[PDB]
Amino acid sequence: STIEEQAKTFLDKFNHEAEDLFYQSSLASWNYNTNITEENVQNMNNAGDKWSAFLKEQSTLAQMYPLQEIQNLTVKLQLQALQQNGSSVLSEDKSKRLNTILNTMSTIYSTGKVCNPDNPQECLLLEPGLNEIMANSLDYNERLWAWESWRSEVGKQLRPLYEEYVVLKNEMARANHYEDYGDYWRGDYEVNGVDGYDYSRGQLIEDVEHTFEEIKPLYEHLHAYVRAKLMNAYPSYISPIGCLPAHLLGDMWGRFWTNLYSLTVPFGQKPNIDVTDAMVDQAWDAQRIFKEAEKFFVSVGLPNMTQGFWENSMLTDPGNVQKAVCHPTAWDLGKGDFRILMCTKVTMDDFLTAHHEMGHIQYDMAYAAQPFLLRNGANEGFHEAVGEIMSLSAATPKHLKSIGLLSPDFQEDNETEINFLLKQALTIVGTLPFTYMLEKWRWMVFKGEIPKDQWMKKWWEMKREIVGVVEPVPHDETYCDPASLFHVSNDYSFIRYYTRTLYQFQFQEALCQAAKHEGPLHKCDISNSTEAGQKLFNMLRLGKSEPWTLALENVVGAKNMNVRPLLNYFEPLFTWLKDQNKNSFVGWSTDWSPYAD
Amino acid sequence: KPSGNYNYLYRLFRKSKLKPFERDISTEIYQAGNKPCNGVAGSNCYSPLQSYGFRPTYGVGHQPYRVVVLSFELLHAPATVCGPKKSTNLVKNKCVN
Ligand SMILES: *[C@@H]1O[C@H](CO)[C@@H](O[C@@H]2O[C@H](CO)[C@@H](O)[C@H](O)[C@H]2NC(C)=O)[C@H](O)[C@H]1NC(C)=O
Ligand SMILES: *[C@@H]1O[C@H](CO)[C@@H](O[C@@H]2O[C@H](CO)[C@@H](O)[C@H](O)[C@H]2NC(C)=O)[C@H](O)[C@H]1NC(C)=O
Ligand SMILES: *[C@@H]1O[C@H](CO)[C@@H](O[C@@H]2O[C@H](CO)[C@@H](O)[C@H](O)[C@H]2NC(C)=O)[C@H](O)[C@H]1NC(C)=O
Ligand SMILES: *[C@@H]1O[C@H](CO)[C@@H](O[C@@H]2O[C@H](CO)[C@@H](O)[C@H](O)[C@H]2NC(C)=O)[C@H](O)[C@H]1NC(C)=O
Ligand SMILES: *[C@@H]1O[C@H](CO)[C@@H](O[C@@H]2O[C@H](CO)[C@@H](O)[C@H](O)[C@H]2NC(C)=O)[C@H](O)[C@H]1NC(C)=O
Ligand SMILES: *[C@@H]1O[C@H](CO)[C@@H](O)[C@H](O)[C@H]1NC(C)=O
Repeated sequence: STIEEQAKTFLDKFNHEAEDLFYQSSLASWNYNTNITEENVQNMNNAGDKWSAFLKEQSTLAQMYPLQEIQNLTVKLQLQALQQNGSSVLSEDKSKRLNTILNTMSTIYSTGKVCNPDNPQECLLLEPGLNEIMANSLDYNERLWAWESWRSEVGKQLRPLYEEYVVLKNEMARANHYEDYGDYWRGDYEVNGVDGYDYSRGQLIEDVEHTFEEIKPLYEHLHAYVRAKLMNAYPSYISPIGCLPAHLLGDMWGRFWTNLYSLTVPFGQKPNIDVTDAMVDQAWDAQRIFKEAEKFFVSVGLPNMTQGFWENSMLTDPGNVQKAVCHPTAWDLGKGDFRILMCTKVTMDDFLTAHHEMGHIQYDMAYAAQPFLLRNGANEGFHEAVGEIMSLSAATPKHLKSIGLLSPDFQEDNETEINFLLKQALTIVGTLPFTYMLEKWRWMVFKGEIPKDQWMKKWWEMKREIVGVVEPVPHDETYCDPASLFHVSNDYSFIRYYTRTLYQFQFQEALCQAAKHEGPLHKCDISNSTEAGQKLFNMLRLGKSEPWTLALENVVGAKNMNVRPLLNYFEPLFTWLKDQNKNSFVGWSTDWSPYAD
Repeated sequence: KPSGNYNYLYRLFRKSKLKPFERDISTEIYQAGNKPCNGVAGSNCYSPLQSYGFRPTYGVGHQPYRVVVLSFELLHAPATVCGPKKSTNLVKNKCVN
């Protein structure tokens, strides 16, 4: 007859009913996702709304147990993850307005159009063609027109909606004792009551700003190299001591630089490893790839596939009429059912994406013993890191020369080493400054440090200060550039892409020390080494049961995220770069501009 | 069956643990708190009977298994149920045993 012994009694029934209803809803969602028809849409929406209403009723019922007297930590975690009102704490009118403006923002982002100044009946959407002109073209004026029009004709519609979404989210977060909407987002890395692993929401900003301070000595050199190379594709447009114009980076916003590799390849006379002709000329089918991936995963000591995975998963594209949107995902329908959905071909990128997906599948198979509310990653960034280190280790020449895709000798030279490391750097270390800057800007906006009459000015100031790119055309306070991004207009968090990049290399260097590696870090494999599988499974089976700063210690040996593994991974490229800029000027000045003339 | 088989129940709420070899068929509302509920579902008063959601697309570990438990016992009876042996053929014109 206590206020704790009722919590477990309620939690058992909730777990049972929730598992049942969630399996129903997820099965309906899969039935739609793999077979796009008309009745399947309503068959999925029905179960979806039923599960949502059930969760809402359980949430408004679980507010009878005060979190102040609960003593056990697992039941406390479950109740706290179930108790949060979230939205709907506002009045009804405000909630309707917020939902309407969110839907309007998503619709405006999805279906925007911009057409030529000399032929107004040939406009293209973003996805099929705009980020293709921005990715494949080599003409200055065309890229400039695209980058300017996509922000002038679609961005100008999002400002009077963002200026209200900010206020609505601020109120929704202040009604839950969070002081702003940014603290609500950082509330995922929050840890209380462990006596040795505490982590307050406010320390995340300090950790990010103190770990980003060690990457600049590498990003500056990479930037100087990219600039000294770009000054040969568009001469008389880049000055040797200025920033890079924000439209010559490779895509619409400059999030990834990977589309620049055709211009800045160090040794353009050595083709990097691409085992796609061997796979095709050795008659490899869509099932052999998954068999090889399962063999690799069972080599390290993780369990086999559940045998319910081979009969129901959709590995091949259904031909005649079964039109199905196949973006590769791994499903966790529950009750011991794991499925994979991807229209695979026989190439190398899908051969790596198979390992990436089986990473998520193994993760979801590991912690399937915890209660329902604790079936997730340790935080919002562990899942993709676990899924990524596998594909990172599954593309090394030592591994590919033992499966059979490569010749058994395949003489190696340091030139292909540099090629691969540089192609990796233009995607890994090329997005961290942009991510950190965008997150800092959104935090400073939500908190209230930037009055609404100084948004674009501070945004471009921070872009000139941190990332190192400058706008090609002045932008006044009528535009809205941040809202023209997908993650900003649909209300998605962005800080996870900065912690995943560090967790990935921390895990990699931690496991590569268990397999007793000898050479540099980027030539290691964790296959055929059983201790690595044990060290990884010691963290895989936890879920959200323990604070993430504990599951991070079980594999690495530290308490917080670090940045030394990344520089240890990129050391060779770092040296070769430091020996390449004897005549250039490493760094940038924030005064030059492509219109100040 | 597809779409669920809700005809196999299992009781998960009992005030006291079961003594060896006892069977209970009660369906009274298990009362967890301190307030009488007089036999209606709601808060802190739950119904103790729940049903498996058996479906064919399950993984080994949630599919329905059938169990048959045998028990053996000898209280005092001299000649009872016993297994069959081999009817030793009967020979003739030959003494032995
Ligand atoms: C994909 O969905 C469609 C629409 O529901 C299915 O088409 C019908 O499905 C019902 C359901 O059993 C069958 O009774 C009909 O015979 C189906 N019609 C046709 C023309 O096939 C379709 O079967 C689904 N795809 C698969 C592989 O089952
Ligand atoms: C309350 O906390 C205790 C320990 O803090 C939990 O006890 C664990 O229970 C699991 C499964 O019931 C066992 O596998 C562990 O061995 C137990 N730990 C210890 C140290 O004995 C208990 O589970 C918690 N309550 C609930 C409802 O989960
Ligand atoms: C969650 O929302 C409710 C309102 O929907 C908050 O207010 C409590 O609501 C209950 C239910 O009617 C009342 O009995 C309490 O008096 C209300 N005030 C309290 C508990 O201070 C509730 O506080 C919210 N909880 C959280 C954790 O945000
Ligand atoms: C992992 O270990 C296995 C077994 O030791 C290796 O498989 C053998 O590798 C040798 C080396 O050439 C071959 O001669 C054998 O034919 C292989 N056996 C089989 C059954 O294929 C495997 O190559 C190792 N993998 C790595 C990446 O080291
Ligand atoms: C790749 O390795 C070779 C040697 O294995 C390097 O070639 C030497 O580079 C030094 C640097 O000045 C010269 O002094 C030597 O004379 C070079 N050796 C020969 C045989 O010419 C080469 O520089 C390395 N390249 C990279 C990109 O790391
Ligand atoms: C996994 O499956 C393969 C073949 O299906 C079998 O040879 C192997 O022993 C299995 N391993 C485990 C751990 O189940």
